Amino acid sequence: TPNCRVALRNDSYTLHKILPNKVDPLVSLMMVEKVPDSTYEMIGGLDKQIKEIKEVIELPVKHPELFEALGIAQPKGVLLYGPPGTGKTLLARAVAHHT
Amino acid sequence: EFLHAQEEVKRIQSIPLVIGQFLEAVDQNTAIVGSTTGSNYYVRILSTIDRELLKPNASVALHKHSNALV
Amino acid sequence: YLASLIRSVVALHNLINNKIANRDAEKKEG
Amino acid sequence: MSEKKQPVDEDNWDDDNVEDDFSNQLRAELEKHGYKMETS
Amino acid sequence: PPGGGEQEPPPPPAPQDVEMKEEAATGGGSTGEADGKTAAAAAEHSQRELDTVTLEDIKEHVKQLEKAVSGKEPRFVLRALRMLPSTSRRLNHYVLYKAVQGFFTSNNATRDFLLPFLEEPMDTEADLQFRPRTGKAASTPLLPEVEAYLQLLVVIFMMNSKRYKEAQKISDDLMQKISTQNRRALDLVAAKCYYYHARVYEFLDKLDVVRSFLHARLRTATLRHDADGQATLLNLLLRNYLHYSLYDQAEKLVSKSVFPEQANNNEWARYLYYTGRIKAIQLEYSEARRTMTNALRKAPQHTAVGFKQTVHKLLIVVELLLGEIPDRLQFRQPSLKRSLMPYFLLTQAVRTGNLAKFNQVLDQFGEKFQADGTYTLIIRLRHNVIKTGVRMISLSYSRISLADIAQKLQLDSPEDAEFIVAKAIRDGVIEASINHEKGYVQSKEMIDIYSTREPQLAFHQRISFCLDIHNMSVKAMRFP
Amino acid sequence: PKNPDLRIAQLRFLLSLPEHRGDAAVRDELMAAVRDNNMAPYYEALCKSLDWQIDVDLLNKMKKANEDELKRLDEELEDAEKNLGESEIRDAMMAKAEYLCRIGDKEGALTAFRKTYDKTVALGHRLDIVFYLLRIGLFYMDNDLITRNTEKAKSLIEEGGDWDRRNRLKVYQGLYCVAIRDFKQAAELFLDTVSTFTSYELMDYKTFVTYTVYVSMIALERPDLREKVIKGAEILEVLHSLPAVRQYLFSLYECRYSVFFQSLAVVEQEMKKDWLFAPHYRYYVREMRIHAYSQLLESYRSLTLGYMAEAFGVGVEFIDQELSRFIAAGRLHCKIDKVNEIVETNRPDSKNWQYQETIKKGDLLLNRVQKLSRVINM
Amino acid sequence: DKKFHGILDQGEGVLIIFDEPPVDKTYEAALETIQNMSKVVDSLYNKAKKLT
Ligand SMILES: Nc1ncnc2c1ncn2[C@@H]1O[C@H](COP(=O)(O)OP(=O)(O)O)[C@@H](O)[C@H]1O
Repeated sequence: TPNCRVALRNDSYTLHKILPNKVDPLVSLMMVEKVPDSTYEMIGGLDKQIKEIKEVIELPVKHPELFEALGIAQPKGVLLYGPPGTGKTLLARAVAHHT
Repeated sequence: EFLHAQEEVKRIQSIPLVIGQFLEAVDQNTAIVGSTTGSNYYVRILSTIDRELLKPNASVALHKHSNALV
Repeated sequence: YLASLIRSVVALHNLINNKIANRDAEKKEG
Repeated sequence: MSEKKQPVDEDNWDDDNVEDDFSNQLRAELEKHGYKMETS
Repeated sequence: PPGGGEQEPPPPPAPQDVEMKEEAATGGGSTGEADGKTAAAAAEHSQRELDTVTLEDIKEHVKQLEKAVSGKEPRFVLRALRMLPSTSRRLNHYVLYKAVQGFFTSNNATRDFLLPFLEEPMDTEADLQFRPRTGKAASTPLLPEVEAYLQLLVVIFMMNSKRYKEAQKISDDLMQKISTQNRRALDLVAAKCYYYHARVYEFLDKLDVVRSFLHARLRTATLRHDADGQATLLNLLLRNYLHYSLYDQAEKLVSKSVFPEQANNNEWARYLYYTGRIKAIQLEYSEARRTMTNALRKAPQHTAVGFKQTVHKLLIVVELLLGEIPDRLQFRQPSLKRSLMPYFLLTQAVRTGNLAKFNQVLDQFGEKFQADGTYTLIIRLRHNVIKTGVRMISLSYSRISLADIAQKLQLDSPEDAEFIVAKAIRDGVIEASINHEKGYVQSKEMIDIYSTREPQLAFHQRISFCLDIHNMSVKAMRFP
Repeated sequence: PKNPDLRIAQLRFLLSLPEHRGDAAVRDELMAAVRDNNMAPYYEALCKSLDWQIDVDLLNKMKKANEDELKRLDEELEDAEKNLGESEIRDAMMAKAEYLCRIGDKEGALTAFRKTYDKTVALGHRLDIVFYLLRIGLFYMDNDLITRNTEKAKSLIEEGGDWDRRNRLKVYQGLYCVAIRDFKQAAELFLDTVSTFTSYELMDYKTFVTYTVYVSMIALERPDLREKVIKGAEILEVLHSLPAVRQYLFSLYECRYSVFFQSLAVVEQEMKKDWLFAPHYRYYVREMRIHAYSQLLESYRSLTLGYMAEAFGVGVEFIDQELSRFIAAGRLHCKIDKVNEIVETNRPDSKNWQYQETIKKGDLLLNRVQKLSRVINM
Repeated sequence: DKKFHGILDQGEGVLIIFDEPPVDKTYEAALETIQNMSKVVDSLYNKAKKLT
């Protein structure tokens, strides 16, 4: 594969053996930042915002055909707002986790 | 006879000895270390070391010229 | 008496470790 | 297989030991105590 | 004819389906690989013959209208079975008699027609030198005649069929029995027909001139072959010698035939039981219980095992005679539970100290014990009841009057209440003294049994035993 | 639902086993059997009942309503997959299979619970499914299936704290270790009685107090009863409403030995008619008698046997035959004399009795491995 | 209450006092191994008895 380690002899620099799988750089990126991995089961009292955020994100992945039946462009961007400490990060982390 | 050859193998554990650090192992009895000269190596091991004293991030001895696990 | 009791169980676990390598190769290899 | 040449033809153990002791001895030993007070 | 012609026509061919695959594969193998090259110590045809006894035990039940087995006999008996080019027509003859059942009607063998079904080893160049065929070509009709046993003017048809097999049995005993396993594979055919040779005779006939013939059968056994001829000819020697009073028990002590050293895991298992009762019936208690236990844990995994309903009863008869008792209903079954309740109520009386509690059992279930044939050992438990009780009382009470123990054991007499205690000390149950002038029996309190040698004797039996099973785990491991 | 479901299993015990008491129990269960859509668990109970000859329309009005809830599941499973949530077919009947767990037997439950086990990525629904599998495995006494999911329960609690799923769980082994005759575990699983909540199965907290005190007087000696259940304000005030059990516990503690047997006769009678102690009620008192005997007997050495009649329990010969069978049982370390009318004690060391239990287990494990090595390798 | 250990006499009130830490470490800490090893032979059924 491209971007994969190998072993290598040193007298002639002949390829020796595949050395496994090191890391994706995207995997290391989130490993640095350490977002608090969440789920719907730790959401306290936001039932209507969960129904809003599914319509824009959850539906145009599992059912992309369902907008062609209505013939509109599928949405792309979501703005979340409110005072801090009310669950903006965990709700966005939940939706990406469950689909 | 096996106990006589058991102790004979440690003549490679002589005095000009350099220091690496354990990183991982591909399989049984072959590992991957990183020397303190910056370059990493894919090395063979020596059989008599208890394998279950390895990898938190272990300090290891390496051979001078051949640069294998010691 | 405890230490000899352990000696019988350990080699019995070794006995199944040869019955795992006897029956599971005669159909595979032949 | 299963030949057997025929020449002729917890939940269980602790209570069996308890069945052995009071097998015929004071099963409903409840009301003799009401009668042992005036006697003894 | 509609109730016939839809329920009767599938019983011929679907047994013909499975009988072209089980004994035709045995006839295809055990003529060419028992008379042929070899069937070694690791053979398959014996276990294949073990597969063709058990399946036909519960296969046939009906009197065979529509010739579904009554037409198998005019099929399976017109067999030369000499070599492959003369049996290539016989491989058609496995199918040529199928339309004889179907297009026409055969001869329905209903209790009369077995006489023209036995005289065939002359017909079309049949032989008896190929007794891996003919001993099986005896047993392929000799089993289903006697499997149902049907006991209504049939016995002579079973007899003359055995007589032709007895003619094969004399050619077995005399003529070329070496390295073809002519004795070995027919020692089973000897052994398996003996149980059909017996339940005829245990039903209506005698028993004892076969025994001298069995001595003549034991004569040539271990005299040409020392494998499965020493084994099955001695349980079948014992099987009514125990039930008879003939000498036959101190003979089997000094007999060399005790060890055949291998007897195929199921006849060896009961072998230690028939001689396990011999030591039980002639008062050898402590030696018997280890060959009773060893006769239990070598038996296979069947459920309707009515002889195992007897060994679990008998194994702790002799342990009531020795004092030890396990939980007998530890593997209690829907078929074991009814076979334990009179006998489990017996050992309820043994763990107690009451005396005529034994009498309250032996009148309630005195008839049941004679059905199982065990009463003569039951009658002597009163020696073991009273030694259980005198150990029970002496350990509880320290200084008890001898004129109190008799009233608790309902002995009705203090004047021999001294005397059991005399035989309790003569046997060695309790140690301490009796003030015969006063009347109390004092007992000394026990002392430091921990600092005595005797718990090492609880160890040394088991130190050496546990090193053996570690050695047996080594000796049985490295077969690869 | 499975929340009122344990009282059914008590009333099935209340139906069959008291043989004369089988009239009001077959009425008030049928008051709940042929309502709330129960179909399966009472056919053989009806066989243990009377005829009840016309139950056919009584079944047909209910198996229809069983199908009605089952067909609206059959009308849900295509509208949930068209515009999907988090697999809302399964997610609907992950709450409606517990209905089908109550209504049908375990098979509709077990194929739907192991379905929806792989749905939820968080244990907060998974570990609540496991509590359902534990509870039906008590009804059908699935003693081999509870051993699987209890470890599968406990393997979930370590991530997170889950104390409403741990302290809830401790009651289940606490009822299971008292279902089996394992009392030193049952008092240890009932150690808290603080976080133990007003649950569904012991709907009175005070009935839970009776169960945790009846096992506590067996498992532990008296350096610990004199600190834990005499000084706990959480345990004193809840039996402060109980006249009997307060007296039943304290009579052993206050050394009021004569009135100890009086209330013990009440409890042992009550323990017979109670469910889940009736397998072992005759095991209880014979351990509580020998616990009561040795406490008095290990204070003195030269006690006469007729002192125990008027101060411990009446009947001199009743004391005589009862102590005679317990020294002969190999316990209760003393040695009764007869014709000078005195009971002498001894003190044996903690070697031989500690040696005696070792030779039991050494025979038993050697019984296990000798029998094993014969079965394997032919 | 085991805060003190001894014996009391009833005839004349004689308190025979004795003491020994008997042994606890040697046997019961070797006894629990046996029931650990019993569960190992039980777990041998899940890779041998089911398997071969
Ligand atoms: N509605 C909520 N339910 C549960 N936890 C919440 C909620 N809102 C905030 N939290 C807590 O807040 C933390 C997440 O911070 P968050 O509120 O997402 O920051 P932001 O201000 O970006 O929304 C989590 O640790 C979580 O425990």
